[PDB]
Amino acid sequence: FLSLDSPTYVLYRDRAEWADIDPVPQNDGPSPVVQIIYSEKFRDVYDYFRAVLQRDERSERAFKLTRDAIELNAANYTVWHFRRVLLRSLQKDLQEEMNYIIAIIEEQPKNYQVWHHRRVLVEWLKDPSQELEFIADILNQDAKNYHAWQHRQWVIQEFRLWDNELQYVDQLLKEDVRNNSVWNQRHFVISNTTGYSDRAVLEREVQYTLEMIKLVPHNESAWNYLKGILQDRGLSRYPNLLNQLLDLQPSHSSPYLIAFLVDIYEDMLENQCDNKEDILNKALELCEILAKEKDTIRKEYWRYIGRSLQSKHSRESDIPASV
Amino acid sequence: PVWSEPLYSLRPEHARERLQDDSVETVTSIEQAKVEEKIQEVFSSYKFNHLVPRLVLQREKHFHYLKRGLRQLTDAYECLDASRPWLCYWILHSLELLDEPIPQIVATDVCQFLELCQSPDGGFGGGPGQYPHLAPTYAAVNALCIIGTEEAYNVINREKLLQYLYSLKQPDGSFLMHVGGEVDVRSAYCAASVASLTNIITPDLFEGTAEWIARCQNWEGGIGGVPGMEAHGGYTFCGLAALVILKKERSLNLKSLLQWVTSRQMRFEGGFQGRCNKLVDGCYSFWQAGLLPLLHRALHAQGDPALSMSHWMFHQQALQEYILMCCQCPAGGLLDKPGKSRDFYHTCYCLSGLSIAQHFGSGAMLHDVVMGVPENVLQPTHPVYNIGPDKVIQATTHFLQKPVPGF
Ligand SMILES: CC(C)=CCC/C(C)=C/CC/C(C)=C/COP(=O)(O)OP(=O)(O)O
Ligand SMILES: [Zn+2]
Repeated sequence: FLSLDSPTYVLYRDRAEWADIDPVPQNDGPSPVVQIIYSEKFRDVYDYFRAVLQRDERSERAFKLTRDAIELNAANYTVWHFRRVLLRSLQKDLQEEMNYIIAIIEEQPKNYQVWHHRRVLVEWLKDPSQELEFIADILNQDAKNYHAWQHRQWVIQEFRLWDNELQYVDQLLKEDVRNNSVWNQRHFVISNTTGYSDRAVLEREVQYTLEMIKLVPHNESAWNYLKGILQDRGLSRYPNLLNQLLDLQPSHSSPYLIAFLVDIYEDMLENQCDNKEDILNKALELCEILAKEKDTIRKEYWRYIGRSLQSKHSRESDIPASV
Repeated sequence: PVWSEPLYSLRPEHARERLQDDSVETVTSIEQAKVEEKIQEVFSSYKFNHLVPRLVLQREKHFHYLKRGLRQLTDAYECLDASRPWLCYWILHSLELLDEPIPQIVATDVCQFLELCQSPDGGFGGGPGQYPHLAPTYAAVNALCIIGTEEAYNVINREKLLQYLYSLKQPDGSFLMHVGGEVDVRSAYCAASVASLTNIITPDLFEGTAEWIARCQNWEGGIGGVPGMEAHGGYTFCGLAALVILKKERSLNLKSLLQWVTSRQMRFEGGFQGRCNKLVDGCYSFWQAGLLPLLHRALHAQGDPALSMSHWMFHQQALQEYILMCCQCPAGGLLDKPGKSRDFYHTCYCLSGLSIAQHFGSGAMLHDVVMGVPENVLQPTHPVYNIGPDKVIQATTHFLQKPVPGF
């Protein structure tokens, strides 16, 4: 009945329906550490929650009490556990509970317990019909919310709702092409449907990716995605790629383009290829430009790559010491 | 020469490291531009005010903040009422990094308090009478080990701890966070951290666990919370660190992981982000940057000849610069970024990060970089447990004298 933020809110120790129960004070010990000076409202609710929990009172009034305990601290997993016990024991309408969790997630979307609670409900009801649309709304206010994407993946995987997700991905990439969560969702959808071995699909993706790089050269997400889908089979396996990236050298240069070229040469030198020394020099040169000019923040990484490539791909590498 | 600026973030060239949005504006570029502007003001604040830049870690200010919070917290920490052992750990570890003695009066109170948090069924709760959970169990154990006394060690009920870990183990190798709770890679690391320290690892406890963690590595090189999810620093640390513990680091593509972590250091701010295309945050000074000592030790185990013998594979200077200039609260405690308010979580991991960027350790090779005044130097920390390296050795040695529960 009575809300926590209500002007006529009364403490539980001043409530009649609650006079039979003695509250249980927190057992903090003789002299406590990290002791929190709780407010009046907080301690009152939790003193009464400690009581119903202690007595394992599975009552309607206790169910209403968990709502307040949660509102005071949504991160209290014990209270969420007891509330789920209550949901089953009291045979509560779970669609009502879904309406409740929808509300709570809206206000505290970055909380672990609230998302797991929703999962459990969907699991109990075997009903995903509200899920994609609810998640989309959270993603409308924070498009990168980790728990929201995680829930969306779980729902889509369990209930096989793959049909429309790629389209959803395209809309959000439209809206913000720098959204790395959406580039991850794209890899999630594709690799669980068609996969990346279908040469037509791998074709469509790379054209799309280079196209986005053309538009936003300095967007790291597109570069990482391009690397992510081609490196499995080996980058040197795609000889046209190296040249087409060198086409954007003057007009669409970036520290990420230079890094990619190093990765292509890197795989080239692993799969013995043409000019197994001219390609090395090209790479060490670009490594030094990165470590000293274009990407100095990673100087320790870029001087490591050069020292790894010289450690195995110099002309003197497999040549014995006495020679 | 005398025109030369000793601080990497103040150098003229550094100005070219600002974001290039390519005239295409999105929510990501706008938000990153805002932080960059806020960080710029902090950097060129010395030129404007016409003063000589000096980098001081406010040791005494932080100490007072910590000394107090260890005893009493305002109602602002009501949202952490289910994370009280974390509060112990964050504070105790922060004190340890600043090198402050822990009075045996405090040590015994922390002990007694954590004992009240410990479940009869094993593990620790977020506070007295709360159900056991793997996050505060990791926090409790870590805290008790920092204290390192016989009293502290004996608090832990090893039989029940192991029973508890088992009751959370899933068929696919993962663990629940608590009974009826969620699953992600944090549980793996928490389970592994406490099990290895207290010497309770049975042959089958982590069966399939390393493979499940390996499934968490994605196309980015990094590790996500569960298989299929975006790579994230905190999860990546948990996974890698868990794998180092199980001695299964090699299950991962360490090459792509290294590329991913080193790309998480911001070219302008010098601090780290949690994931690609998001904002810098001082607490990632540990989760992200702390991966490099792990990767360094893993690659060295393979016999990687190219590894540096003096530096970690990130800009150690620039990370220290970011923390000291941008993450310090004048009143004490540390923070996410300028504009944010201090908390004990960011105090813990900014200083853990700073310690990491200050100390290099690879067997017999030991090199330091202590930016600003030399009193900024902190105690080193173990890259796996994030407690003092001496406390890790001290604790493992103690618990190895105990048999693994069940002979
Ligand atoms: C031992 C242990 C418990 C480790 C976990 C460490 C850790 C940092 C986990 C990250 C949790 C999370 C969902 C962050 C995303 O929040 P956000 O989107 O508000 O932050 P972000 O934008 O920097 O990803
Ligand atoms: Zn943070």
